[PDB]
Amino acid sequence: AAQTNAPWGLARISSTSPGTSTYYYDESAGQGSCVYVIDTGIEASHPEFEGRAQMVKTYYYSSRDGNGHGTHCAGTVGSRTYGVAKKTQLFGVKVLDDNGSGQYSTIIAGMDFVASDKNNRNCPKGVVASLSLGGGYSSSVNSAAARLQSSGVMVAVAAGNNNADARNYSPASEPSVCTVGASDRYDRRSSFSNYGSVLDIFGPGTDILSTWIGGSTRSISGTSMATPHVAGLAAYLMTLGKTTAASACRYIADTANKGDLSNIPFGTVNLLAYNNYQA
Repeated sequence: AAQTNAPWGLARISSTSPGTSTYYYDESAGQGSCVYVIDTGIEASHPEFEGRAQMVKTYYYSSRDGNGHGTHCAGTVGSRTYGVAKKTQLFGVKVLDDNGSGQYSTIIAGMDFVASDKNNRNCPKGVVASLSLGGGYSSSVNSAAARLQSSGVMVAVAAGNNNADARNYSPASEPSVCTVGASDRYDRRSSFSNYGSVLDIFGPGTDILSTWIGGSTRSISGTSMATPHVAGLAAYLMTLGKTTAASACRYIADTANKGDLSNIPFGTVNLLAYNNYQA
């Protein structure tokens, strides 16, 4: 399949070169996989989700995404126009309030919720969780992310937007989950992206167009935007049978475009998520 005039990040993940405009992908498109978006919620009624999104848990008064961030990330995972895995099922877990903030105890609870809830869902191709959030180092947050991964969920987390070493941020610094940095459309490390030995992979994160609340769309930047590219890519590859939740991060690293990014400090992987699609 081919999507012409796609958002640059979708085109980038199906190309060995920057600057293309078509997103090439297998038509299976993540069908049969499930991605939990642990964030501010998802506006599931957005036409771009085509009935494939639903809220499953909220830690606040409402399940509504009153912010937009979670809807944007979910759109990059799996919306029709803006998504990597255009046929995946999306499940929203609202751990962040409508200002985009949340307490670590609540974020931890949301991770434990997914580890258990997935046992109640039909997700024959496997389960992914996208965590576009983080704060300072916390062993408890890292442990919760490790538990979620251990339970059989492919966990992708944002590296953080501090232009600093991700070792000092959580869940970014948890070694057993997939820690995602951000790149721009010219194959530079995004100026805000964290880096360091704990990064596994980079994905498109600067100027990413996706869904927003009120049935709208907008372009925003962050490692929060790179993370759902990788989560969607994992779901897509799991549906194809190329990998499993336990091995998806290493498979994505194995098959990434290598050495194409600039402004990568020595000791940080130079690996950009790539679907290796061949027509």
